[PDB]
Amino acid sequence: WERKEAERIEQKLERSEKEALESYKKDSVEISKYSQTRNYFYDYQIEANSREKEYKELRNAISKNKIDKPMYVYYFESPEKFAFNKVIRTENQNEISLEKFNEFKETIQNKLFKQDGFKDISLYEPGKGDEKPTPLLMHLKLPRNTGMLPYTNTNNVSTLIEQGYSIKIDKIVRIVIDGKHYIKAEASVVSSLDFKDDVSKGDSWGKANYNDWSNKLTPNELADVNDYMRGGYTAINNYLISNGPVNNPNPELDSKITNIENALKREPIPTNLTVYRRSGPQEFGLTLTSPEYDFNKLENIDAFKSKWEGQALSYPNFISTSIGSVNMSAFAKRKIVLRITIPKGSPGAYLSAIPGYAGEYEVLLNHGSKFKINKIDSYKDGTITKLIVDATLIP
Amino acid sequence: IVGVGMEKLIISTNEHASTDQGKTVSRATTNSKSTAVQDSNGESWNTGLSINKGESAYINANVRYYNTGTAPMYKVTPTTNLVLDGDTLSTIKAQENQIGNNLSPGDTYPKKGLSPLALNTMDQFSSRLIPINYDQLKKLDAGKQIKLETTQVSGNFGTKNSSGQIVTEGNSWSDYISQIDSISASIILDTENESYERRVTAKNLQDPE
Amino acid sequence: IVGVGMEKLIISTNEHASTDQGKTVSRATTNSKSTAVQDSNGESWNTGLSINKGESAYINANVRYYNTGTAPMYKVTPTTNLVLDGDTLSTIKAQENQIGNNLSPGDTYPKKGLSPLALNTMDQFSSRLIPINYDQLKKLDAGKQIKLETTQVSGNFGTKNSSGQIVTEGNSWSDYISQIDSISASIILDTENESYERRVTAKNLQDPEDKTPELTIGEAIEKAFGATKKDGLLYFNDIPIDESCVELIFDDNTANKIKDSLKTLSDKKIYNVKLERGMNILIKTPTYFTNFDDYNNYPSTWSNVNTTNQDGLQGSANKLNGETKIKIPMSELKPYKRYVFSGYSKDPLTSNSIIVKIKAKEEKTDYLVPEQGYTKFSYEFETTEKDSSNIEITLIGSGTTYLDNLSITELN
Amino acid sequence: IVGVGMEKLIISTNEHASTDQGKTVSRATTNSK
Amino acid sequence: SSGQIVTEGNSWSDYISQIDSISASIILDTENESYERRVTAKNLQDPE
Amino acid sequence: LSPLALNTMDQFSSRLIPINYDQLKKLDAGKQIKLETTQVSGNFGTKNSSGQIVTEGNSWSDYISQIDSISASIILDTENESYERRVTAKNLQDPE
Ligand SMILES: [Ca+2]
Repeated sequence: WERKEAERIEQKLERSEKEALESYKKDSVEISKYSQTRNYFYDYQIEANSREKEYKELRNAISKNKIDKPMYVYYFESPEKFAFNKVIRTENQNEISLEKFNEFKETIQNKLFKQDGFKDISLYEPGKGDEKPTPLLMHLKLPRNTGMLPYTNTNNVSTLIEQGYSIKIDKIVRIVIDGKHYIKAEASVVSSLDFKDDVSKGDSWGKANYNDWSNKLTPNELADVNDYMRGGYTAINNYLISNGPVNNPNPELDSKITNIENALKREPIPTNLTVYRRSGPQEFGLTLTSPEYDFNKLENIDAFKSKWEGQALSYPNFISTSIGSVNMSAFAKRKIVLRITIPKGSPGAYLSAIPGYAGEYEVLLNHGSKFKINKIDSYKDGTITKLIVDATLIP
Repeated sequence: IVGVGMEKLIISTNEHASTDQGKTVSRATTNSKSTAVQDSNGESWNTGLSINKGESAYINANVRYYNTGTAPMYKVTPTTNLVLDGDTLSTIKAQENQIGNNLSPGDTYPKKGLSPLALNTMDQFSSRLIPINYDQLKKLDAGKQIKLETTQVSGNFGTKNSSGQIVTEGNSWSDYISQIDSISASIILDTENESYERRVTAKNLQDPE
Repeated sequence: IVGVGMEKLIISTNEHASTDQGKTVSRATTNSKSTAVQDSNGESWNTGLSINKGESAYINANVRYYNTGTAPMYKVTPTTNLVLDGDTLSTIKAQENQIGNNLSPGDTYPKKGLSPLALNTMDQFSSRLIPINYDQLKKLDAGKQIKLETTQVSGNFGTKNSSGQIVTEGNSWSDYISQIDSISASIILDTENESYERRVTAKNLQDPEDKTPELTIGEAIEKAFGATKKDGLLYFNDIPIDESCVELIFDDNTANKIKDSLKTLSDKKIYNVKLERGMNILIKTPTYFTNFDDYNNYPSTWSNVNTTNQDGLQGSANKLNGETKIKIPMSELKPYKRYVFSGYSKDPLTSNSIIVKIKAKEEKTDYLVPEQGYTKFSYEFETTEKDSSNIEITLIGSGTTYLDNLSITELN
Repeated sequence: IVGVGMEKLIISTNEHASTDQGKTVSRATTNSK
Repeated sequence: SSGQIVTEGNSWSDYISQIDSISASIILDTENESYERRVTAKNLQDPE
Repeated sequence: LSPLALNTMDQFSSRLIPINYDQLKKLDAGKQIKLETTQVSGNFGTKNSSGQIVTEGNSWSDYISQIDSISASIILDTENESYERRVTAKNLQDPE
C-alpha cells in the first residue's frame, strides 16, 4: 500500500542519503533544531560545522521527490510557535475554556508565521494509537512542487518534509478526540522567495531583475541617486531621523529625499521576497549598556517579547537590508536580527545590481515604511544568545 | 455467546450397482464315419452390488448459529464434534461456505425464516466429504442418533476510528476470552422465549492493588 | 505446560465386498441323419473380498489437551507419535480441525463435559486419512494397543500493541522455551486431583556477573506454588507440604547435589539446600497422613492414642510400648496401585527393634533399628481387587519407642 | 552442529489380494424323437 | 512519484459504474471499425 | 545446448497436453503442428546510484503499448542475423 511506495523511493537513494536518514531516525530532535537556525552564522562557521553534511544530504533526499497537486497534511504543533505563550490547557486537563479560545483567536488574527526546519508529518488524520502531544491540530494545504520523503520507521510509514514558507491560519474550531478538547486550525501556505545562505543565487536573481533598472532611470536622477548611495546616505538618514522637514525645513535635502523615493518607486519588486537586516539597540530605543540587551537571562527576552511582539514599527529613514542571512564582521556585535518579508509590488530596488561596490547584496526600501512584528525567537551564538524578529512590511 | 444447533442429519449411502443382459447365437455341424446340424440361442441377466467398508456412507448436517451475548460477532467460524455412540466421528472447523458474516445479539444465522445451512465437507477447501464406517452405518440403521457439540467459535469485532471507519480484520475475540473469563462472574437469565448470558467484573479481595 | 492424552482409538478396515446374481435361458435343436429340443435354465451367485496390503485400515484417535503451567496458550498446535510395538506409525502436527483457541491454566480443550476431539487426518489440508499395514492390522486384532506420545506443542502469547489492543500473532513460546529451561529448576506438586508444574530461576555461581537472587528449595517451593506459612511449615491450600509430610522424588543428579550439600549444611534439612539449575524435584502428597497434632484423614483410627508427650518431629509422638492397629477398609484404595507406607521412628535408648507387619496382598514382616535421631523407613504394599479383604498394618514393638508423621502414599 | 540418525525402517508392501466363490444350479429337458 | 508506470492495483471496475452513471453513450459504426464513447452530461436538478 | 521441453499446461506443471482421436489421426496422416507466440512477459532492471539492480516489480508490459504508440518500427535483415528497433516520431498535429 505504502510499504512498496516507500521501497521504490529508498531503493533509488544514495548510500550517504540512507545513512543520513538513519542518523535522523536516531537523533531527529537535534538535527531538526540545527536545521532551524543554521543560516545565521558566519560563512566559514557554517562550512566547518560537524552537522552540515547531514543537512545537505537530507535536504537533497527530500527535494529529490516532489508532488504534482496540492494536498493536505496533518500534524500537532506547539501553540507557542504562533506567538501564544500562555497555555491553552494542561496535558492532563480535558476541556478548553472559551476565554482561552478567544485569546488564541485574537492572537493569530492577521499574521504570517514562518517555518524553517525539518518536520515529521502525516497524510492521514490522527486516529487511536497516534501520539497527541499538544492541544493544537493543524490542517495545512501544501502547494504544488513540494518535497516529501515517505520512509518506513518501525513499520509505520512516516513522511518527512522541510519547511521554507510562511503559513497563515484561516479558521479555528474546537473538536473532541477521545474525550479531550482540541483546537483545530485550517492553514494555507503563502509562497515567498528566500535565499538563506546561498548568496550566489540571490545575487544572480537580483542582477537578472535589476541590471536593466538603471537604464529606465533618467541619467540625471541616476547619477543623483548614485552619488547619494555612495557618499550622502548617512547624512540624508540622519536628517530624516531628526524629523528635519518638520523641525528645520529646507528644500536642499527634501529634493534628495524626493529623488530617492521616486527612483525606488520607478521599478517595484516583482515577487514576494525576504530580506535580513541586523538592527542596533538605538532602533529599539535601547543602549549598548542597557541590562535588557543581555539576552542570556530569560526575563530580558520575556520582557522584550511582551513589549514588542505583536506591535507595529516605523522607520522615518531608509532601511538597508541584505538578501543573505549570514553574519558579517561589519555587524558582528548586533544581537538583534530583523527578518522582513517584502510583498510583491512594493517599492524597492537591488542596489548591488549596478557595477562597483554598491554594498553587500544591498536592498533599499522607501522611507516612512511601517512594519508589524509577528513572532520573536531566540538562538544561541557561541557564548551569547542573539534574538530573531520576524516581521512583515505593510504598504 | 455463540452456539450451534443441529436440526437434521442426512445419510448418503455409498454403493455401486450394476445390471447386465446378453444374448448368444450358436451353430454346430458334425460329420461322423452321419451328419448333424445343431442350432442354439440363449440369453442371460446379471446384477451386482459393491460396497466399501472404509467409507460406506457420507453424512450431512443442517445447523444454525445463535448469539445470546451483548456484542456482535463477525466472520463466525465454529468448530463442532459429531458423536455417534461414544466415538467422536470427526471434528470440523467451518469452511468458507459455512461462515456467517454478521451475527447480532439475539439473532440467528441463517436468519429466521431461512433454511439451515449444510455442513458436509471436512477438508480446508471444501472438496472432501465426511465418511463413516460400515459398523457406524449399522449403528445408525439400528436407530442410534448423532449428537453435535460445539467446542469453540472464532470471530471478529469492530474498531471505529474518529471518522466512523469500521475494521474487523485482525481483531480476534479469542485474544480476550481467557482474560474476560478469568476476572468475571457469569449470570444467565432463561425466561421462556429467549436466553441471555452475561459476564460482570468481580473484585479480588486478596489483592490490595 | 501442555500435554495430550488419548481416550480411545477407532479402526476403519478398508475392504471391498461385492455380490453377484444371475439367471440364464437357453434353447437347442439337433437334426441328425431325427430331432431333439433341449431347454436349459440356470442360476448363479457370487461373493468377493478385496484387500490392499499397503493401506489395510485407517485409524482415528480421540484426544484431549491439558494445561498445568502458569500461563494460557493460544492456537495450541501439538505434535504426537502413534507407536504400536516399537514402530512409530506416524507423527502428525495438528491441523485447523485440531487446534485449540484458548487453554487457560488448569483448563482442558475441549472443556470438561465435552467429547474428545478426533484426530483422523495427517496431511496439511486435512484431506488424507492415516493408514496402517496388513501386519499392523493383524497386531491390532491380536490385542496390542497403540500409545500416544506428545513431542512438542506450538502456541502463542498475548502482548499489547501501540494501542490497548491485545495481539497474539507473531508471539511464539518456542522462542523462550530453551531460554527458560536453561536457567531454571523444575518443581512439580502432584496432589491428588490436579498436578502443577513450575519453573523457578536459579543462580549460576560460576559466573560472577550473574546477579539473579539466591534461593533455597523451601523458598523456591513457596514462591512457585503460592504456599502459606502457619507455624514455620508450608500449606498449599490445606494440605501440609513440608518435607516431612510428603514424599520427595529426585533424579540422580539432583540427589547427588542434595547429598553433597547436606553434609556441609548446618540444619541438615532438604528445604535449606541451595537451589541450582537443572534440578528436577517432584512433591507427592500422601493419601492419608497423621502427625498427632491437628491433621488426620484415616478412615479408620489407631488403637494407641496418647499425645500427652511433647516429643516427636513436631510436638507430638503418640507412641508407647503398646501395639498400634489400623484397618483400611479397602473401599478407599484404588484397585491396582503401588502404595507406600512411611513414617519416622526414633529410639532415645538403644532397645529392641520393631516388627513391621503389612498384610495387603501378602503378609510382609520386616524389622527396623531406630537410631538416636529420627529416620524414615517407607515400606511398600499393593492393593488387590477393590473388592477383596481389607488392609492390615501392625507395628508390633517394645522398648517405649517413638513415632511421628505416618503416611500412606500411592505411585505408579 | 545438527545431524540425523535412523533407528529402524519399516516396509509397506503394496499388494492387492482378492477372493471369490460362487454357486450354480441348472436343469435341462430333452425331447428326442 | 519515482516516475515509472505501474498498473498493479489499478482496476477499471472501480470506475466503470461511476463513469456510466454520469455519462451519455455514443457509438459510430462506419464500415470497417466501430467506436464507442462516453461524454459527461449535466444534471439540471442539482444546482451545484 | 538442447531445446527445452514444453509438455505441461497447468500452473504447477502436473498435467500433460492432450489431443483428440481425430487430431491424432490428422497427425498420423502427415499434418504438422505450428507454434505461434502471442505475447511475452519479462522484467527490466533499474540500477541504483550504488550499483544495485532490482528486477522484481519492473514489468515491460507497462511500457509496451506506450512505446508502440509513439514510435516507428525499423527492421534490418542481414545474413544469419536480424535487428528490430523503435525510433520515436514527432506528431505534427500537436503543437505541444
Ligand atoms: Ca508430630
